[PDB]
Amino acid sequence: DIQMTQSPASLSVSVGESVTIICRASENINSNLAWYQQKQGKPPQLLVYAATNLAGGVPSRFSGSGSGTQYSLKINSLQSEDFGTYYCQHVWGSPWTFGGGTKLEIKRADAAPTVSIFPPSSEQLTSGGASVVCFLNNFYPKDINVKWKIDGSERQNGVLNSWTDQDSKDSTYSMSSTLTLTKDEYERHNSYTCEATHKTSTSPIVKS
Amino acid sequence: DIQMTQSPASLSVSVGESVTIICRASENINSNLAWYQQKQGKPPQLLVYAATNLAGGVPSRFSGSGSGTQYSLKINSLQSEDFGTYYCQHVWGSPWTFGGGTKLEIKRADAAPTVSIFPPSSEQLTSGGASVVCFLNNFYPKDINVKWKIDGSERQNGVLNSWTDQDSKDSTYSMSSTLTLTKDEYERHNSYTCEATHKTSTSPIVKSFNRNEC
Amino acid sequence: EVQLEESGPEQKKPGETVMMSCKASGYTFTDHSMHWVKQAPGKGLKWMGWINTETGEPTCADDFKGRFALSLETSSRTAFLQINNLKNEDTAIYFCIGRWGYYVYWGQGTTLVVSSAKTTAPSVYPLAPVCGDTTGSSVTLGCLVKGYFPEPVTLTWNSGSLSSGVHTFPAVLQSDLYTLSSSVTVTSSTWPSQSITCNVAHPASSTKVDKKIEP
Amino acid sequence: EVQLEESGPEQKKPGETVMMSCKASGYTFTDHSMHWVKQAPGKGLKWMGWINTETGEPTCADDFKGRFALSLETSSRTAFLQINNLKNEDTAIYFCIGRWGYYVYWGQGTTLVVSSAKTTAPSVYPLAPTGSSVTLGCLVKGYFPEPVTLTWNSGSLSSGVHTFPAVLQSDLYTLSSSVTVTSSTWPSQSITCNVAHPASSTKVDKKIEP
Amino acid sequence: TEISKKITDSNAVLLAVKEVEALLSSIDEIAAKAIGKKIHQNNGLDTENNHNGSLLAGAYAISTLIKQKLDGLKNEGLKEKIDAAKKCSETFTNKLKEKHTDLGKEGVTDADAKEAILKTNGTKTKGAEELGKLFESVEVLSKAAKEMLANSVKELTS
Amino acid sequence: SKKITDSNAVLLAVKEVEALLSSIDEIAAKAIGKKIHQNNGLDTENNHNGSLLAGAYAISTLIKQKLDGLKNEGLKEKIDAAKKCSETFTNKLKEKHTDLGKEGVTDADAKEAILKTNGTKTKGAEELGKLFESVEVLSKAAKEMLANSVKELTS
Repeated sequence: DIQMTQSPASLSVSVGESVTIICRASENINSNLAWYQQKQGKPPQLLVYAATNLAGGVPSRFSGSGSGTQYSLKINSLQSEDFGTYYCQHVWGSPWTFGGGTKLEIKRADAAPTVSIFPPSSEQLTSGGASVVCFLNNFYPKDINVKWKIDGSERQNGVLNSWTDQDSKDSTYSMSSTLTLTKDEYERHNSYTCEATHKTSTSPIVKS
Repeated sequence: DIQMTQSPASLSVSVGESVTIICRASENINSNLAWYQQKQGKPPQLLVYAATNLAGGVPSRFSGSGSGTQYSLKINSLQSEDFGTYYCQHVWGSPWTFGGGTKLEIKRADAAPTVSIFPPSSEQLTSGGASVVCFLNNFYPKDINVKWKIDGSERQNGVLNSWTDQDSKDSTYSMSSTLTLTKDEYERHNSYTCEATHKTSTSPIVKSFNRNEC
Repeated sequence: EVQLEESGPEQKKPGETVMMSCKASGYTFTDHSMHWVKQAPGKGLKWMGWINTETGEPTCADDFKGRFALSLETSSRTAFLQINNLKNEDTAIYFCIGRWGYYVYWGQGTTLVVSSAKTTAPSVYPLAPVCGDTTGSSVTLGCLVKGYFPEPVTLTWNSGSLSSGVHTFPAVLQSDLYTLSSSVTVTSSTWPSQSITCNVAHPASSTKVDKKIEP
Repeated sequence: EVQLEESGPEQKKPGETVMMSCKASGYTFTDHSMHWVKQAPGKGLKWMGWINTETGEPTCADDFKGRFALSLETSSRTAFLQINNLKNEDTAIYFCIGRWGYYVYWGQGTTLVVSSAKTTAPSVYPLAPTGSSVTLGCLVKGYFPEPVTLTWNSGSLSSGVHTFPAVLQSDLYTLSSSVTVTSSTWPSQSITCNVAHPASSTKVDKKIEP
Repeated sequence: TEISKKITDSNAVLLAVKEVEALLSSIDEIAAKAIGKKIHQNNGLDTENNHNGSLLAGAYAISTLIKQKLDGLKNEGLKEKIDAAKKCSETFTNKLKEKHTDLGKEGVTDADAKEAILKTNGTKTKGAEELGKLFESVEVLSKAAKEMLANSVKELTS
Repeated sequence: SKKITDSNAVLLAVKEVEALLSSIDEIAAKAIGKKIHQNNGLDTENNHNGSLLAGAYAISTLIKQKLDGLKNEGLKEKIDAAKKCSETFTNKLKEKHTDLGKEGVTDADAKEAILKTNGTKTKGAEELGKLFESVEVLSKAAKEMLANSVKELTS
């Protein structure tokens, strides 16, 4: 059937600038296309329908245009709340196939992560385990890479990382890295560190 | 059903002036109305359809207007080619009923009739009959009255008269009055007269021939 | 655009039956109907009925059935109006109409005359000007066609070459016979100097007559 | 406008069957259609199929009708999506959509988690600790299923917060949250961790101290 | 043959209703795709803001015809639901007439035309509200005319 | 007893296209050079038919959508004739964009584009009339497909 293609794949535009996303179908779809915005963990929200009509509760700074095979969603200026992945959808007959999505982020001044490290809790190692948590809060760009050095040596085999979404107000990110381990191995080693490399500095940020 | 009433019954309007006829339907007909012009002895000619659109070849001096139950046709500057009877028609579903019509005459200055009398043709005299015909040409207004005297005394039956419609060029009328009679009867009386009276003149025009004269 | 062509003129007598036809060509009628219209002499246009050009189902006004019958041949796009036990009041021009979009297509009409008359050729008599005063430099001349049925006769002057100055008067019926006259005006510049003739044709009686008009 | 309300979340393990519903109300769908959408974690929105709302005739994409059955009931205007022989790849949030005019109506979505895990309470651990502001934390680990409610002082302290999305492995979720506050407040004023896992009927309020 | 004609009667009602449904679908199309638009050489339709007068004249004219078709629709079984649609129709057309100050000019703004004939617009103060009820009242009629037909073709296999 | 209903589908789909076409007739014959009047419904407003022309184009694109979705081997040659007629019509309006692609489209220009009964048909009306008859040809053939099979009841 008809296949939908979006571009660009990802996009970082700062607040105030204007943006344009592209959707192109493989045939003429006679303006039977909708646009959505979707934030992490929330349902998609209809922005535009029939190519050029604003949906309920959509600000006047969003606009839709296009005809035939190519269509475009445009945000004039940009506000801290308009991050997310945008989708187009062909709405006629069947199938109503979606585009691949365009991840748009707000570009911002680069920020160093305020890093915090926490020992395994007292309640935890009465249960028999141990976990040290390293919090990396309010940074930009997103791509940060954490590892952990132990008594001189460092460790990588069994670790869990969770990242936040872009903050709606200051456009920063935060990442929790927690290393869980059998108290067999933790009790041997007195002090521990957490290692993170980010473009804000050539030397990695370190907390012990 | 939805009846269509037209107004007025007739008009007499000079060239260059304006004309408006009214068609009123008994219910709302949604501008499904046509207008026709019909000249004497010819099929009606479609002027306007769907209330406002001119038909093929119709000049821009025609227009249609109205909505709901009241509609009108207008001629903003009337040309002498526009005499006739005008009809509206409801055109949707069934029936497609017509208005009663509106007779439009073109008003014009008065013109005296040029009167001509003709003797019975010789071949018609061999027939058994005899004809003295009176031609009344290019007179306005239409209203005309004609008599026929025979050596002084009148004649009122055996007379047969016909007018033309309004001339498409100068808006005058014409009339023929014919007298096809037994031949023996034509072969008794001397002078024959065919003299009409018109608003143009007091007294009648008098045109007449004589049998054995010339 | 849609063209409608109808039967030839018809002359019947009271009691007989007549059938007329109307053939449509060009686009389809958007509402798939053909309507019939009657115009009696001196009366306006009156709507008679319509027939469905898909089903052949007729529908008529209450003024027109128990007598009038309407059919249609779909293969040829030809409507048919048949009237039985004809009466004098059936004398009229019968039109056949239909629409494409909101535009109404018409013509040309069929003329029906119900009458005790029969086909009779016309006699033609040249009406010469009276000798004596050539009053005015303009001479008017006449032609009289008399005693014919049915209409029409066609009259011209010098085979149609003389057209200006002509007044052909509408034929009037009397005792089952029509009478018609025509007048031609022309200035004594011309008559009797050159050749003017009255041409009349009556195809119903296969009559062709030319009669020159001399002093 | 048109409303569509779907079932609650579902937890199943591989092999069994789930049936989700979606009940429409308000205006009539213009083309008499209700469509289903699959959103797997990390993948985009994917059209699954549609059902005719007048006749109940199911129509699925070529990837979605070996184990998938679409059905409809008319009195209640509810569409039903059934998946049998559930696989891990079936883990997704499913949406049910339709249109009036050219406007599309959505939501609310139904999450399906296919996993061998059973309901397990969490073990909540306080994270104790330069600069006139210190950061603290909460470690919620080893629970199933989602969700877990985490607050700081009954939600009365909400500035400086970063709660992080839960992640699954070994069939149990792990979640963390961090608070930051000026050194004038702590350890001088009462803070606390409030975690709530209703599935295991667990309400735990825990206070981080030095 | 007692039903042979009643199946034919039921289907005539359906065809008349589906015609009304299609003309309403054309109002939907121009409201969603022609408002604020002009014909373009290559793109088909391009942006041209705030001259929707002639377009809304067209919407009114299509709605005149819908009202005309519904008035011609007559069936004893579905009388109540025909007249329900009819009154929705007359309510829609009367609403457009009422807002002639904003709709009866060549320069009808885009925002105001959407409030008149875009039934999905956020605001519906100038006709869009009544238009939506018209759509629903016709689909109540269509859903029922179909059941009338279905009840007759049913009578051949039981 | 379902090929009988299978060809019902194509008849109903053609009837829909026929109804959409009837709406272009309506606005052409009654909306060109008109505005909404409170008492009269429609009154005079000349030479601003661009938006009404855009609606006519949008209805025509929808028609072309419907006809492209018509698939049946029986009427396929007549469907393809209808398809081509539609595409030729739509392409004509875009060709005349200089006269119809503007707010202030004159009444004369508009009638020459979508009023198939206008004396001059230079800007689309000619192709529209052929579009109508193309669908009419298809409607008759669709009405023969069910009628010949519905004859099975008494034959």
